Amino acid sequence: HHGKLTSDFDNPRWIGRHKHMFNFLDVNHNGKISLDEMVYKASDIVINNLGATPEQAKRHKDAVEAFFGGAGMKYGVETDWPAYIEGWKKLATDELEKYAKNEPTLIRIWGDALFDIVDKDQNGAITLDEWKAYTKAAGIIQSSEDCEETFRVCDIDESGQLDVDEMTRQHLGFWYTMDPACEKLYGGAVP
Ligand SMILES: O=C1N2C=C(c3ccc(O)cc3)N=C(Cc3ccccc3)C2=N[C@@]1(Cc1ccc(C(F)(F)F)cc1)OO
Repeated sequence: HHGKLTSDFDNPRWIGRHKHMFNFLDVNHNGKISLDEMVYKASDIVINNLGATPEQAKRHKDAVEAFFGGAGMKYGVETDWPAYIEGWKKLATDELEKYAKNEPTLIRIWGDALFDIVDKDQNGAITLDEWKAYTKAAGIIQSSEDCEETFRVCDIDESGQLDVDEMTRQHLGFWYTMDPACEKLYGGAVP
């Protein structure tokens, strides 16, 4: 056993995982979010908190734009919760096809662009401090204990590096397939 290629869209925990993220993204409790806000947030984090160059920020923005665009979000459009989770079925389906065709997934392309900013050595592997810095700036994780759970789930020691390759596997299983080996990837921060 090496992974999982089947979706699990009727699992209430898959829906609730993305409901948690929709609420985390819906910072003004409008019940709706826009692609404008998603790409603003992405560039706000990497430029203003993580010291990214304009070129790095552009690469990272294009990756985030394509990712939420793959879930049906568009510029100038407010996406409510039912439109969001329905669009995420399409995003997860299109990603699993690329995954199964051994094509670079949208989540992998996002990871490359992000690791080039977060990793000071820029070889595609991040330290535990670098993962704490990214997730706490984004807010997806608040406590350092949850950041350590990421290293436990990726079977990397806390003193080691986290590569895009192992992270992509866990993220595909955490967001797309409900892979039981990827549970607790964000500790207690994300159901
Ligand atoms: O994957 C991730 N994220 C996933 C989600 C998310 C949002 C909504 C939703 O419904 C489901 C998930 N949000 C965020 C937070 C966010 C949202 C908007 C703008 C800026 C930040 C997020 N940051 C990520 C970045 C990342 C991507 C790829 C890889 C890999 F593995 F490829 F190398 C590792 C890490 O860190 O984990």
